[PDB]
Amino acid sequence: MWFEILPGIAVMAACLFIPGMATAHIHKFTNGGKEKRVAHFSYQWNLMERDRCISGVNRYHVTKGLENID
Amino acid sequence: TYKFVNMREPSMDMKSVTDRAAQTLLWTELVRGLGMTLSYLFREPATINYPFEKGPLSPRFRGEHALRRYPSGEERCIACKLCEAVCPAQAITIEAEPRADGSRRTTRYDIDMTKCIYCGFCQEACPVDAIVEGPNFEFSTETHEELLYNKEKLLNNGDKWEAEIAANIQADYLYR
Amino acid sequence: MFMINILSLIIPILLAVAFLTLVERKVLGYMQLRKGPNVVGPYGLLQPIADALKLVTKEPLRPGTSSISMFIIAPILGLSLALTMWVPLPMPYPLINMNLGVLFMLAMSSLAVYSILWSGWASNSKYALIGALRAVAQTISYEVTLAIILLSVLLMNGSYTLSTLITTQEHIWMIFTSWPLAMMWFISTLAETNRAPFDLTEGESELVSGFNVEYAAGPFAMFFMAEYANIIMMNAFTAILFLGASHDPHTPELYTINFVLKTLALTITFLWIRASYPRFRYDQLMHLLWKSFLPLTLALCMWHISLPIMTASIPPQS
Amino acid sequence: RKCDPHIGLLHRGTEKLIEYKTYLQALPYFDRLDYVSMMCNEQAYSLAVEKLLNIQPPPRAQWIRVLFGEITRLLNHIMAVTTHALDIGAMTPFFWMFEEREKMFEFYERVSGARMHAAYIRPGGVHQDLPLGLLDDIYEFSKNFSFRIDELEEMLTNNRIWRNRTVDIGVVTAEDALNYGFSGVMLRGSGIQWDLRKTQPYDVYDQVEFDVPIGSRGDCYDRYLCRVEEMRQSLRIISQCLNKMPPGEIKVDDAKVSPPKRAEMKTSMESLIHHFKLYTEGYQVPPGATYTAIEAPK
Amino acid sequence: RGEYVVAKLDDLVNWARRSSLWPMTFGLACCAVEMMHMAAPRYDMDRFGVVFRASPRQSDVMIVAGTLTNKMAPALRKVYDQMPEPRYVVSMGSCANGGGYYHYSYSVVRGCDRIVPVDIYVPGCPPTAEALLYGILQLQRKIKREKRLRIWYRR
Amino acid sequence: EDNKQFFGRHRWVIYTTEMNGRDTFWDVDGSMVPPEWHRWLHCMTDDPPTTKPPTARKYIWTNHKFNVSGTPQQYVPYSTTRKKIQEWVPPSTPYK
Amino acid sequence: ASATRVIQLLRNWASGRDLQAKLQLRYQEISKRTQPPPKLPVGPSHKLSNNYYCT
Ligand SMILES: COC1=C(OC)C(=O)C(C/C=C(\C)CC/C=C(\C)CC/C=C(/C)CC/C=C(/C)CC/C=C(\C)CC/C=C(\C)CC/C=C(\C)CC/C=C(\C)CC/C=C(\C)CCC=C(C)C)=C(C)C1=O
Ligand code: SF4
Ligand code: SF4
Ligand code: SF4
Repeated sequence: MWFEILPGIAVMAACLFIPGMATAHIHKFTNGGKEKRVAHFSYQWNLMERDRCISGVNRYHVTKGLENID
Repeated sequence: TYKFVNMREPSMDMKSVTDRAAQTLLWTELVRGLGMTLSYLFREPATINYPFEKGPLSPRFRGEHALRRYPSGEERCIACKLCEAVCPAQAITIEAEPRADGSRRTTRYDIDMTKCIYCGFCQEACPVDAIVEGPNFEFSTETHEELLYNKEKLLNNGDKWEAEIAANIQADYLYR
Repeated sequence: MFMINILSLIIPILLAVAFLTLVERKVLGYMQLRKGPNVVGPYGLLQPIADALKLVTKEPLRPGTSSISMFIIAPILGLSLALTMWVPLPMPYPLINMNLGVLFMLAMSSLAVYSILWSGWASNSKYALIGALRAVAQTISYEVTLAIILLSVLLMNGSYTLSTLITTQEHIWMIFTSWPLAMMWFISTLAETNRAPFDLTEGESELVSGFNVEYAAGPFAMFFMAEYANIIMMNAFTAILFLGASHDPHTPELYTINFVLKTLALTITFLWIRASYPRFRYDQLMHLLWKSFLPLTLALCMWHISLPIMTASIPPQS
Repeated sequence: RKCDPHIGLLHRGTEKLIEYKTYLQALPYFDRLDYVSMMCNEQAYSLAVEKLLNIQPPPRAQWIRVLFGEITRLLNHIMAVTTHALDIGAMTPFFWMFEEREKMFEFYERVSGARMHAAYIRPGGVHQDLPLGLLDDIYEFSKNFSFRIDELEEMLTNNRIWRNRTVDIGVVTAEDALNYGFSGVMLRGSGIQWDLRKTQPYDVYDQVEFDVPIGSRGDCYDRYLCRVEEMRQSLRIISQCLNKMPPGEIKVDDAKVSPPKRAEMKTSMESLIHHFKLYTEGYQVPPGATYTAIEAPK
Repeated sequence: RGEYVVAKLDDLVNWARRSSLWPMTFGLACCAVEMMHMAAPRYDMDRFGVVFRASPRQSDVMIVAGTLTNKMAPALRKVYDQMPEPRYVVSMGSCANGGGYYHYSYSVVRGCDRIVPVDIYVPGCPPTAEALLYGILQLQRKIKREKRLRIWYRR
Repeated sequence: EDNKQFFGRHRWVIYTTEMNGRDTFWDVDGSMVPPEWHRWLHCMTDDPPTTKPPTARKYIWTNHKFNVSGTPQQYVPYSTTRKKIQEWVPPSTPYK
Repeated sequence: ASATRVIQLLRNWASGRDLQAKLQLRYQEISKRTQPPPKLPVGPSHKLSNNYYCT
């Protein structure tokens, strides 16, 4: 009956779920938890580049709060 | 008595034209077609699980041929050649000869199952119900020669499907 | 961590089309009261693998009148174009955050038709050239409506970035503001991918072939997997563009689950219409777009240029 | 510009092979001419042989003929429309109504023995009487067939794609159809009110009431509608045949034309001799020429 | 072991072959009507993996359904020679097997065998749609007992 | 059998794992049905052989054989009649 | 293998008619396949007298 159709969907739905989960988790994993910063314009990229220089370890996502200055 | 199948003229009032226009833009008969395909999706499929669920037949079914024998054991065919004479495709070849004991039967009774049309005329013509078409229809083979049955293979069929052919003619002899 | 990301997209994509061929027959059969494949594995869960493995072990052969080079590259064109097109799709966070993602998918999708006639022309067959010439004017005429429909809808976006659709239809589904354009968008997607109110590209009834004329195990598999992948996306693109979903920035899995469900529902509808309508004749499918879709297309365009201005609802460019 | 239909790709020598066989032996050939009109084909040949023999079948045999003749008209019409939908492109109504065709195939097998080539209708009546309880199944199947017809026609009759694929296509005139030798639906589909079931009634077709669906435009769409309406009209003819089936024998009570009953063939001298001669030589028919015709489902 | 490895590999290929047969319909005569009933939902040929596919370049088995007339005999050979050839031929009905009813005609070849090699023979006139399903099932068994790799390993 | 199922699936057979020295665990055949049960299974009658066994006679086989095509047990057609012309036997005597 | 009422309402509404009344599958209304033996009648000429073939 029609419920026999569902296994056809399930093995596809899980397969289609992987790219959404993999990309979301890889970005978080490769950027220290926070989402990958998006730079649609040069001003966003300028913040990112200044983040890379400021962090010292040349990592844009590695962020320094108030404790960097004193 | 005749009926005009397509002589419907649509109305020109403001209501009817809008419905046709609504049908045109907002595809409705297409949705009605879609809506009914959904109805058949939820229904009960009619597929039968072959070969676990074989199809329904009738006692009159015509399949693989077989020569039957009397309850005593002696064959029913007395070589009258009625089946050979009435075979529309001439698939029957018969050769007879006086047997050692007297009453004589065929020495060659070959049925060409690749020339047979399975019309059943042989089983009607037979005055002793010797040649019959059994219920089997699953005797497909890999080689053409295996189809060309002779007396021995047909007699084997009679000794194999007898438990079924006996019941079929038992249920159908009164109709004939 | 990018090769892992790419291979976390290519393998799920090819497996999605892989079992879409099973949910095709198992849905097509049930809609025509059949049962579909349920022999190879439980409920047919292994039939496409049996299909695929055969289609990479049965003798391939180039036609005697073929053009070898163009005959071979056309499957390359079809498959690579289909895969590369999924790239900017914004499943929570898109794999490649293109600034002009919409224009990108339009450009490459307009390229997936070079495969169909390069295959047709190189095959040097009468049915091949007919099917090739049927398809090209089919797609490009359906492409004019494809471009304008996208533009009219995206005028409320303020940009061509695919990620912004998540923000645009945050509270209200986009279809509730552009449903007239949604209908022709769905029809055009049925037409660019050559499903079967306009499957004349294959034209099996009148042209026996045309998607893959003499194409064999390998190349036939490509030209199939290159168009069934387009089936899944062109509904994923429809899902992302019209039927938005809630996206919590902390738990993207809810959006991916919702996004997948909309693609699955849309894909079923692609299979659903496929077994509920006859075949459009060539002049009809061209007449439908050049004479009925386009006049409504331009009119609703002019509406959507003016609409934000009259209501003072110009979306933010950024 | 021109359509030259090269035929002869299946020119089996039927007309020459018939000469070498007897009249009974030539019966299965007509089942194998039109793969779908089985009893209708045998009915035409049976009428021709009976007309030469100046012999009529018993009333029960005639009613079974028209009953299975109309069932056959359902069979051809079911495939004619569905394969027309297949070639057009609509593949779904193919499978629904070919489930019913299997249901009618059971009736063919339950009466004659074979599912397609019944070899049932024979000169002088029919081979043997209906198996007990067949009429009930015929009534059960016909009860729901009205719905199944509505299932077919609802998805195509009003379907914009379907009409555009058939409306104003293959239009023929009235006199053009008459001169070209067109018959059956093609005259009916283009205004010509002609149907052998009413103008020249054969068997007991003068007792059943039905309506012939005359078409108006004459294009593909009108004829397809005529086919569907002819499908519905056969149900009334089926209904009348089921409700008015008379008692009696199923073959002409004359051993020199129809074979005697098996009970008598094993009991009496004359039956055995007639059975022997009828199945070896056959029934000699008076020297003459005839041209019978029936409203075949095509 | 090398023989064991070739044994499993052969089974994998043979499973992929028998589980996907795509007939190229040569519908000729009343034998074709019964075959379509096999495609009808009563028997559902599709459910066995076997689904009808045109374009003999994309088909595996021929199902000769009907009489083979001498006029079209070149067509049968040509469409047989164009199949990517892991390929098999199924003959349906007495006419296709050896001529059947028209065995003695002037324009019917006495069997489709004289034009093409023939795998499993399906007898009948017509063979019921269930009988053909048994025939296709027999071909699947025949494909199962193919030792192509074992022979290659022992060449 | 299950009468609630629609006519066609109300009866079914689960084939045996082994018959006549041929494993059929994954190799079930449609001809593996004995004739007595073949009648009931095909809906040709409603009387299972347990309730109504067919009449027993000597010539009826005691072991059903499936399709023996392919296996080295096939049926090879051959002439069932003797010779017709008797060749003259030459005399072995050295003559003269 | 008669389905749940939820499907029946959906199945009926999607088609637009009561499908449970007339169904495409024969459940039990069919005639039993084991019918009592019949008694066929005889033809009009089955007479012991005044039935000469010349007439
Ligand atoms: C008219 O209308 C019509 C249609 O519709 C409108 C139709 O639909 C159809 C179609 C017909 C039907 C649906 C009917 C039924 C028919 C079928 C179902 C046919 C089935 C066909 C198939 C092709 C089967 C598909 C099924 C499956 C299961 C496919 C499964 C897929 C696979 C096995 C492959 C999956 C992918 C894999 C394994 C990828 C692996 C990748 C890797 C390992 C990585 C590769 C990459 C790298 C390593 C990158 C790194 C390398 C580098 C950098 C190299 C660098 C090199 C240098 C030199 C520099 C027809 C005919 C039609 O008529
Ligand atoms: S059923 Fe076959 S063997 Fe018997 S008479 Fe007809 S053609 Fe000849
Ligand atoms: S009809 Fe019967 S008895 Fe006469 S030859 Fe044929 S098998 Fe023998
Ligand atoms: S064998 Fe019989 S059914 Fe098949 S094509 Fe020949 S005459 Fe027709």
